[PDB]
Amino acid sequence: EDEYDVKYQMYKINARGENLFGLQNQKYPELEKTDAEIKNLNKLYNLY
Amino acid sequence: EEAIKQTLRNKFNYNTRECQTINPSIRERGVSTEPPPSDTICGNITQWEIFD
Repeated sequence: EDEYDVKYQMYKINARGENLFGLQNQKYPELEKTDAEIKNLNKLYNLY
Repeated sequence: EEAIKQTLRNKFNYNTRECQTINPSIRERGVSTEPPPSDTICGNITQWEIFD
């Protein structure tokens, strides 16, 4: 959950730069998919 | 082609400034000007009253 949370913060940093260039956030949409799988582990950790 | 246009408009290729002018607040006032009061005076003069 911590390793996924570290990758999720770097994702926010990348998204802030994607909006500057306009560029359609497709690489962000694939990371959000990895972050969603992380958030599912984060819910299993919030239960633990 | 629609995304590419949205992709063409940047933050460093279309800044978005706000500008207003300083407007004084409107205000409604009354001013009544009445001239000095005007008093009637009655004087008589005769040769004796002058001399007296």
